[PDB]
Amino acid sequence: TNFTIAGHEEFIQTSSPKVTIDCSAFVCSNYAACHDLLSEYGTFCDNINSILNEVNDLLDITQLQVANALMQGVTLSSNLNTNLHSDVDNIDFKSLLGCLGSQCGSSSRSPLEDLLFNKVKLSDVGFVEAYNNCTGGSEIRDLLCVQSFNGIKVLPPILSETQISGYTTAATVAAMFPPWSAAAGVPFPLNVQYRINGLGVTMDVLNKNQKLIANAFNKALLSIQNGFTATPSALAKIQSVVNANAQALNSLLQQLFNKFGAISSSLQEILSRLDPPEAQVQIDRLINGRLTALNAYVSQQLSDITLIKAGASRAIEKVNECVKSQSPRINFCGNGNHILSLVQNAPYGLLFIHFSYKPTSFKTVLVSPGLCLSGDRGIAPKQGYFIKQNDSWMFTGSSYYYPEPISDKNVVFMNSCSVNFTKAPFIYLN
Amino acid sequence: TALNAYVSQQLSDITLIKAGASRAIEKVNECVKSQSPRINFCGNGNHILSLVQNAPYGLLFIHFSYKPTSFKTVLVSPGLCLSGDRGIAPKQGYFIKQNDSWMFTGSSYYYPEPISDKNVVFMNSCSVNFTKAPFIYLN
Amino acid sequence: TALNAYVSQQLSDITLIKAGASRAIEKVNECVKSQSPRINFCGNGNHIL
Amino acid sequence: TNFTIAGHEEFIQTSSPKVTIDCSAFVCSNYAACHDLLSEYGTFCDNI
Amino acid sequence: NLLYDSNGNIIGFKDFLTNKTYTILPCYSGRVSAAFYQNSSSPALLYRNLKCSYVLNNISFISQPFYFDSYLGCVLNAVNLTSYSVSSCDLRMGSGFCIDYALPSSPYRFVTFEPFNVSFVNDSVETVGGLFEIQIP
Ligand SMILES: *[C@@H]1O[C@H](CO)[C@@H](O)[C@H](O)[C@H]1NC(C)=O
Ligand SMILES: *[C@@H]1O[C@H](CO)[C@@H](O)[C@H](O)[C@H]1NC(C)=O
Ligand SMILES: *[C@@H]1O[C@H](CO)[C@@H](O)[C@H](O)[C@H]1NC(C)=O
Ligand SMILES: *[C@@H]1O[C@H](CO)[C@@H](O)[C@H](O)[C@H]1NC(C)=O
Ligand SMILES: *[C@@H]1O[C@H](CO)[C@@H](O)[C@H](O)[C@H]1NC(C)=O
Repeated sequence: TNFTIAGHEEFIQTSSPKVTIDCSAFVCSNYAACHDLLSEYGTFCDNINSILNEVNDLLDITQLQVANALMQGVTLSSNLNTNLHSDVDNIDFKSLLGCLGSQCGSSSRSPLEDLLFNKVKLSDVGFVEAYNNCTGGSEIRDLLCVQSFNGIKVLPPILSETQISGYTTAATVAAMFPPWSAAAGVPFPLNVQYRINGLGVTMDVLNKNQKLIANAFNKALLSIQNGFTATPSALAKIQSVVNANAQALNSLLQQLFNKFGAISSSLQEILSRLDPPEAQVQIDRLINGRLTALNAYVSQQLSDITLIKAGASRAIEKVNECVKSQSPRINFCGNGNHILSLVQNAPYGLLFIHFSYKPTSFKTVLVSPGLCLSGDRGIAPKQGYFIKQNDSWMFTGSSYYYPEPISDKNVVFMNSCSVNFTKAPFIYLN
Repeated sequence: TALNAYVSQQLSDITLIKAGASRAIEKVNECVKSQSPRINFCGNGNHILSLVQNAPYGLLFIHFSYKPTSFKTVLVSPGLCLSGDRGIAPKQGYFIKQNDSWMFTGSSYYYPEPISDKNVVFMNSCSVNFTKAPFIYLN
Repeated sequence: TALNAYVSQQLSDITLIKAGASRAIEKVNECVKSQSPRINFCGNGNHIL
Repeated sequence: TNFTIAGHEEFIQTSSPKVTIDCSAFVCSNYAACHDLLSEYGTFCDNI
Repeated sequence: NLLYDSNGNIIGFKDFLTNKTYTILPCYSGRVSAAFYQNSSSPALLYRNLKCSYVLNNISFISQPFYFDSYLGCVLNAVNLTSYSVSSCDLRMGSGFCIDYALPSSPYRFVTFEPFNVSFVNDSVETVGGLFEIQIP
């Protein structure tokens, strides 16, 4: 009988930090005698750097595919000026828009995206600022100093955060002003009513409660923005990516302190207490041990990008089948009743905002799946039921109770009187 | 040790091929042998047909699209409300005003045609964001 | 060395199981609990339910 | 002109048996001298 | 007399002859990323996370007349032309930056990478007379 509009979040990982490791400086950083024994494994170290290159190339291709899907066939006006109006149909979309155009600075993220990057330190800009504060200054206690000097460094991606944040903004303003390149016409106030009607709600109620729908979207976005001052499932998955990458780099760094059966772990101590003839047996145990740890990291990193690339394919589909064009698929974008979906930038992935149709009240009525008329004819409802009000047959929707007269625009005709249809030789339509 | 490293790369390489081959099977069953209502799936927006050909170590797809050539600006309306608090909205098109009369045009080609029952939808409410036109009753 | 070969093999087969399970979830939501307009997805073209 | 209804079946794998391996049960069963040579490798078994 | 961390590395000591305390820090050992064209004569160098006035004074002694600070580090043999944007590059250096070597100062350049854009239309977003203005093919 009554209905409201709900909303929920969703995070899909589409990126991963790019790590570049060189086996030359990892095992034979500066010692000359180390290179004489590593030359026999020359092909072994060449393959390690070769696999790490093709892994980072896959993250570069997937990053361009996401940016291409966000602005695939989008048309905006040259006089848009998304800094004065910022509203449509009395709906506040200011928290989802940053700055569009070259008339701004280096930061153009929306207010909602600022709540996600202020809680993640090791972001795209975090690694750049961290590595800068090692070759100069004081209080060098960060762990990234040692990893960078030993041959473990993280490279920035091709597209920056500002560029990707500017692509999600263009996709949001697309379905707000003409020519509405994100909905093929059907403006935003009308696009919502068309999809709610598809669930089984008559349009006589939607045109009378336009203020209730407008205030529902404003309340839903306000609860999502205020929900970040807590521990939700969205922030838990984002922080799990930057924490799993730190543990993998610190575990590989501790491999330089192991002995693997040798007398010590430092190559300077071995080359200072043993003669050259009996020193190759101790260095060979360190080379054969450190190279094994590299293969364990390369094989694990390759098995991890496959799950990220597979998950990135689902994010591209939701941009094309849930954001830029609503698909007739059911139980794909959200959970049953689905209306719209919006995309925002997130650290190492994207954030989705799904809106749903949630009823509040209910009532019990008697319905019929179809009645046979006089003349061996029959009728069947179309997304609805047949009710009996005041000794007369009416029509109501499957998602909203509103009796309407039976017509030919919402009833499927049939030329056969079934045995399990209620008889009613009083209703005339033709 | 070199053989263990080579066989480990084969398990990771074929895993990516299985993901790519799964999309090719779905594309054959939904783009060439059948037309599915999925926008931005078989092509870049306006997709019409699709053909498949044999290629070394994979398949080759041929996608046909719909590319406009010229454009023309025109004032359109998202819908109008008739007399008696009744409403009417277009489907896959817009409403245009030509020679002091309301007509219908497509959303992908400019061709004015008279309004009919098979080109619009019928409602029972008169929203405040539409335009009034009592001169048209069944035109 | 034998344990590394077993662990590295599990990281490769877990992706095939997780990828196949994602197709099962998509089939329940589009072929069992709902009738999707997709053709040649739930059956051989003449699929009913 | 005439028709009938046919039935088919298919199987899609979803889960896999869970396997767990111990640190001091596969390399060194119960011998203390064996554990001394394993401690110098660091956290090699902990990463497994 | 020695200071260690949790990982087991020495990060300080104390001298027993002068009663002074110090702090040991790891010395720089990095790697240079250079981009080279097809038939050029010298590639463009880029020291990541290394500000200028430190490479040409402490680790490098080669006379380099062209050098400037960038968002990624000190770039050698290049010109600052970040205002120019190009949607196609084969030398990608970082977060939205390209070189875009020009056919023959320094021949190499340093521009911004903008691969995707939007199609603008000269229309009005505000309604006039209750109607909307769009383009129909
Ligand atoms: C639905 O709920 C709203 C909010 O409480 C209320 O204003 C409205 O009267 C309700 N409508 C019906 C039909 O109960
Ligand atoms: C609909 O009309 C009201 C009344 O002035 C106005 O405030 C609102 O902006 C209009 N909506 C659109 C989408 O034009
Ligand atoms: C169709 O086949 C069934 C089974 O033999 C038979 O009972 C039925 O009469 C047939 N119908 C027609 C129209 O041939
Ligand atoms: C350092 O301090 C200790 C204790 O105060 C003192 O005994 C010693 O003589 C000092 N060393 C020098 C070189 O003065
Ligand atoms: C490079 O040029 C841009 C714009 O021309 C300017 O903002 C920037 O400060 C310049 N950088 C240097 C190091 O001169």
